[PDB]
This record gives sequence, C-alpha cells and structure tokens, in this order.
Amino acid sequence: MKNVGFIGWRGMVGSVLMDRMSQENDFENLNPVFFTTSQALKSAFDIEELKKLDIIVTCQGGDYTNEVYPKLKATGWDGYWVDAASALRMKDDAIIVLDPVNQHVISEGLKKGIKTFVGGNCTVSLMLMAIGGLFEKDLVEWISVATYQAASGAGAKNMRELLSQMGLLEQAVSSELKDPASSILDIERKVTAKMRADNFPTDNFGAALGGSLIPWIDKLLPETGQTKEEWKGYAETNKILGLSDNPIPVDGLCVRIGALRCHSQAFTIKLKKDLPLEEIEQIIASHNEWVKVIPNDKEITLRELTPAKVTGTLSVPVGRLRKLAMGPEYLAAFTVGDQLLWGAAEPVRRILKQLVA
Amino acid sequence: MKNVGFIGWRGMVGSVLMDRMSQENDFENLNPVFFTTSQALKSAFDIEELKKLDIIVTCQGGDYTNEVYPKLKATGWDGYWVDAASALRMKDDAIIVLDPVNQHVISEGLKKGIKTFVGGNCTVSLMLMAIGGLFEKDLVEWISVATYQAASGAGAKNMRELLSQMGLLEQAVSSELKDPASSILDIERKVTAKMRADNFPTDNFGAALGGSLIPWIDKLLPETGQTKEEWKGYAETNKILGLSDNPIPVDGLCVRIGALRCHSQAFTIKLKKDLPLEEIEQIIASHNEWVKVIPNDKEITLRELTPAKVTGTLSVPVGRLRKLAMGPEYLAAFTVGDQLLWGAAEPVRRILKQLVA
Repeated sequence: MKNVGFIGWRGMVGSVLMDRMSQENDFENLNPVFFTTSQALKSAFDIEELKKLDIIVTCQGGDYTNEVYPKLKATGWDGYWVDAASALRMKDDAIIVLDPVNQHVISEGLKKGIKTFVGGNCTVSLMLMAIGGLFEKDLVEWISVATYQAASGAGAKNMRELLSQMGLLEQAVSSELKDPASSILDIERKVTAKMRADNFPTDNFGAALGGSLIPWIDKLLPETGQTKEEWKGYAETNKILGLSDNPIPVDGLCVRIGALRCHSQAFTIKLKKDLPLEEIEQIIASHNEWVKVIPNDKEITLRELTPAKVTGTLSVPVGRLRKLAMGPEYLAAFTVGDQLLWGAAEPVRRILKQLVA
Repeated sequence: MKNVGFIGWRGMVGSVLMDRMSQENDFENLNPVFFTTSQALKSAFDIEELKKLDIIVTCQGGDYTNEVYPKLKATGWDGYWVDAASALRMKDDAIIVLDPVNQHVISEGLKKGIKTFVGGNCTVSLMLMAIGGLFEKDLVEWISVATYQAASGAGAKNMRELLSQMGLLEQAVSSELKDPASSILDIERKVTAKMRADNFPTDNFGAALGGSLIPWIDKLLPETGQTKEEWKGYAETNKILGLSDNPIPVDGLCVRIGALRCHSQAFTIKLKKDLPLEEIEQIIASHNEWVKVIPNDKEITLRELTPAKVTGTLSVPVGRLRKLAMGPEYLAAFTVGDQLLWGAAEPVRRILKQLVA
C-alpha cells in the first residue's frame, strides 16, 4: 500500500477531508502518516521524513507549500504532491483536478508523468460540476457570471464573524420584533445603526456582511481590473478543461453574501448553437451523477435551489433554466453548491483514491 | 393650490413618502387630504370625496387601485392619479415616471393629456438611475442582470422574518461563538440544523432567507419562463425610456438575499460600440446628481458599494467598472440602491412636486 502523508488535516478544509475519507473508508487502502507544524506525529517541516512518502496531501496552505514544496522536490523526491491551496495551480508541471469533469486530462497527465495535482477554485469547480455537459459538447462560446459566495471560502473566522453580525443585528431590535404592532421603519433605523456602529465586528471582512454584501473578493489585478477571484474564472476553467490554446471566455463579478458554506451563481451562457431548452437540460443532467436539474417551478425551486438545501451535501443543483431575451442562443442558469465539498476537499479526496488504487 | 388626496400613507412605502415630503417641505405648496380604509379623515372608498380632488397619490396597493380607480374615472373625474402600485404601469393611458431619467417622456405625456402616472419596478428604476447615461447615448445593445434583492421589496413582515431568522441562527451557537477555540464545523452543523428546523420561521418567504438566498421572486410567466419580477426588466425599462417600438433587451435572474432595504445588481452590459473605460465612466457619472461612480479600488469599494453604506440615502453608487473578457464592447458593472427611496417613494414624490408646481 501507498505511504501517504497528511498536512493541514486539522484545519477546516482538512477536517472535511478527514471526515469524507472516513465516511468512504478511504484509509483502508493506504498507509497514512500525519504531520504537524506544532512543537508541542512527524514535523511538517522535516523534508527527510516527507521524502520517504509516496504521496503528500496538503490542506495546510500556500505559504506552507511555497516553503516546503521547492525544498522537497529539490532533494530528487519522485513522489506525488496533492495540494488544496492555489499556489501551484498555474504551474506547467501541475494539473488542476476535477475528475468528474477532466478525467481524460488527469489520466494523460499521469502518463505524461505529472506528479503535482491541485484542486481548483471553488466557484470554478462548482460551476463545471453544474454545467459541465455544455462544455463537453463544445456548446459554450462564453459565460458571464455573478456569484453569491459563502463565508467559508474566506475562512473559519469569517464564518464566525458573519454569525456574530447576524446576532447583533437582531439583538438590536429583539423586543420590537416581538411586538407584532411595532414600527418597521424604526426597527430598520436601529439595525442599520448597529450595522454602522464602531463596535460592529468587521475585522475579518473589513466591512459588514450580515445584512449586507461585499462586491469584492481577493486582490485587484491592475492589468484587467478583475480581482484574483474573478480572474480565476477564465484562467482555471480552461486549464481544467485543457483549452489554454483556445480559451473559452469566462468572466463576471464575485460577490460575498451572508451564507455559511454554499456558493451560488447566476449564469448568462452564450451557446454556440440554438438548441431547444429541453435538449439543453438533458445534456446538463447526464454529465455527472451529482448535478441536479431543478424544474423552473417556484415551490420546487424554493425547496431545492438554495444554500439551505445543499449545505453539507454533494448535490449540485442547477435550475431557473430558460432562454434569455437577447436570443435563443442565450441561456439563463442558476446553481448552488457546497464550497467545502466539491469546492475544496472532494476533488482532493478523489484524486487521492485514484493515486493509491 | 392643488387639492391632493393621500391613500396608504401609513404603510411602509407611504411612510417613507410622508417623511421625505416633510423633509423637503412639499406640503407647503399643496392642500393635503388624508384618507383611510378603516371604519374606526375621509374614506378611501368614497368616490364622491375623491372626485373633488385635483390629484390622488396612492401607496395603498394594487387591489385598492383595481377596485377604486375604474369607478372614479367612470364618474368623469378629470384629475391625476399618482400610484406606487404596479397595477396600471402597463396601461396605454399611463406613464411610468422616473423624471431624472425620462423627464422628456413625462412632459410630452402631460401635454398629450395623460392623467395617470406610476412609479416603476424598484430594480428597474435603481438600474436606470445608475447607468442611465449609457441609455441616453444609445450605447446599450442589451443587458444581462443578476440581482441581490432586499426584503423590503416583499414587505414589512418579510423584513421582520429576515431579522428573526438571523437572530435564531446565531442564538443556536451563541456560546460556542464566544469560545475562541471552539470547532467551526460543529457550529456550522448546529446553525444549519436550526435553519432546517420545523420551528424556523419561514412563513413569509416560504423558505429561509437569513443564512441563505432565494433565486425566485414573484409568479412564473409560463410564456417566457421568467418570473414577473424578471419580466419587468424588459417591459418596464423600455416603457420608461419610451422604446416599446425598438425594445432594448434587458433580462437576467432576480434573487432575494438577506438585506433589509437596498437592492444590488451585477450587470453584464453589451455596448453598441467599443469605447474607452474612462469615457464610459464620465458618461455614467454625468447623467444625474445621485449616481456615484466608485473607483475599482478595494478599500473604496468596501466603504462605498454596499447596502450598509447606501441604506436610507438617495445616493446610487455604481462601481467595479471594467471591460469583460468577452470583448471591449462588454462592460462589467455593480450598483447598490435603496429600494424604498428611488425604488419606490421618491419617483412618486417628484412627479407630485411637478403636478402641483
């Protein structure tokens, strides 16, 4: 059996991985070695210890990767590096994994001798898992996106801050709310007042999230005006599909909203050919076993297409499908997916399963 | 001075109108007559009393309008009907007002002898107030929208439900949150559990809003697959600009999020000609005194382009402006506007000021 070392397995992403791996009994087929950065298991900074492993799975982070990775491969280490961090995604000797979408790219890479595999951007993979079928048929000319991103994508503390913010907003009018005859505008003035108060906790987002939203995620790229988050749309979608030569335009705005762990996305998809809505749906639905097409019905949409429904599950619903007024080659679509699963730990867990097979 | 009757002035929208009118001393130039539907001022159902008025301003609602309106005009009444409700927006003898945008349409209508004026859809007017300049130059070929709509658009009770939901979510982990060393996944499991509980109050939205979102607003229109809310984008934008002959395509997805009273919108705008980003901004910024162009800078965007900042103000910021990967004629834009002001009471207040001038 393969000797696999794990780093950052105690973090939030790492913990989801450990849990999913237990659930699927992945540990039965490999020999796990756990590392730590603490000086209170092996040291994550001991290159010789890591050098003995066949595979390394890290959820530790980019700083860790940029530090340890170059050293280890510099020793001649011929093993596999499976990383969740973005650090290596855009390396020539690396491949971005999303096997239900790009297995063919993964296989060929393994044969080509690639030894570094990295999970991709959460919003990008959640998009591909949803509308992968369209890409598989080369039916996508371009795609405009508007995202509704969860706090988990920013971190555990960001999630807690969001929750604290929600608490304080309500507390500011807890009694008024109980009084069924109370004034709505007065309640409103008070909650907005607290949202704006000096003691309203916004250290992590740099702005209120609960009761609001933030149309900016990550650093700005002066070159295009996009934020790194929005940039990853074009860059990562194509590297995953292996189309850096004939790049499919993917762009839009990435916005943070008060959700815990599911990212939702509104798509304006330009199809290369006018096809009947029903044929589009069938194509969408048959690409993989997780995507789920939700009928353009109100009650079903309210029960299925929301963070409330998909949180903590591997289901990737896509609905509100219809043609847009701009023309029969313009498709509207809305999807919801869990950020910590297909958006983080799952792709990692699945490339590992293949490597130890 | 004109004799003006007011109906529904005690509701939420009505109250914002009364407040704004007081603030601007609008009552000094007209003779107000207040009505009520209660049987506990005049009766809103007394046609003869209403018949004596020069102008009628209603924030009462569509049911009221559809009931009383036809009766009154049936008596020969030659006065003005100013309505906030959507009921008459699409009537041939009616005009949708947004004077900073379509004053020319309003003036010509008054001369043509039009006697019914109606405020338009909140998202549509908030859009036009933001990017009106582009329309004024016939630079817009089409526009794809994705909205982040506030609870106030649905009603006062919906706002309270949103607040109660936020309260319960945090309460479900109030202590855990205080413990800086507590488990993030555990907290997450608990909040999601409460969100899904039978006692989680969702009577008004029919689904959780706090901690989530709802990609569906209003009834479905089997004909196009759009919801009435999404339909109003194409229909109302053009009737306001007076282009029902040469309709500019406006479509997208309308989604409800946990915000109190500001609607935000992500735009994918297709310009009819490739113009330099800086010329686009200047054009945007000079259309009206309320729109505000926010530089594509992070700190400024976090301070200016959010519901937290614009709530309760007449400011209509628009930012994140840049060209989209699909081509130099593809513009990205994000705007935030207060739903109860330019999205409801303000247009009404301003057409009134003109009518009593």
